[PDB]
Amino acid sequence: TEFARSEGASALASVNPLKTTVEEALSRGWSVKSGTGTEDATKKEVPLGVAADANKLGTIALKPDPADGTADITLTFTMGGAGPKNKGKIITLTRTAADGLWKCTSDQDEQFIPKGCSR
Repeated sequence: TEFARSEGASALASVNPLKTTVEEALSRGWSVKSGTGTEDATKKEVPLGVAADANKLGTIALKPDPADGTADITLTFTMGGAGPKNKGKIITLTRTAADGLWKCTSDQDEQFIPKGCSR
């Protein structure tokens, strides 16, 4: 009776908004850094603004950290808090630096991969 479908939707919903945060920083020539805090005008780094553990289904991570837009960026949701079907699975949002485009890939069982995401 585990909520495997809604778990995937909830995980994606915790990282999808961060794409906007990333694009806004890069549009100013600022970097993004993980975690919460204030914009650092010394290093020109914008925090993502979300705690790593905001969603108790798992953890949010940024690579590279910090990220300046000159290399591929990933936002991951690692589902360590999920039920048995999704525990240990990871949803990855990748921004390719060569084109500025985003894709969503997941290593979940294909039954549970959210809309817009591929293997």
